[PDB]
Amino acid sequence: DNLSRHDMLAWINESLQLNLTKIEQLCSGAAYCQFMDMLFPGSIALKKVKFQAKLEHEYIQNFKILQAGFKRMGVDKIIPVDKLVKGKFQDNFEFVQWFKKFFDANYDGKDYDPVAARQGQ
Repeated sequence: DNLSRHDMLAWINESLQLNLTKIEQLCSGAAYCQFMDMLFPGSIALKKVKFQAKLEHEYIQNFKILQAGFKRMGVDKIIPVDKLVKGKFQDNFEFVQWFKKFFDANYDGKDYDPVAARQGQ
């Protein structure tokens, strides 16, 4: 029941008001951090997230932040960070399919402004 890459990008971009053009760009970890903030406000150290990360060390730090949020919230998932940060399609697509299912199961209707969330950092 995997979404197409096109439908997945549309969901990400609309939900978070982002401008991704490639599934591979999820390698930065920033979108995942914002989704976790959206699901569980306060679970993520948003002040430390690099929203427009350009280099691997920045991606890794974003994923460290995500991992801490998962741990705090009792989410059972080892994130394959070492693979994801390389920006290849297969690993990133596999993880996003899982993540969307996770998000869909945990969404509880609370208002979130994803643009405001990126302001004032």
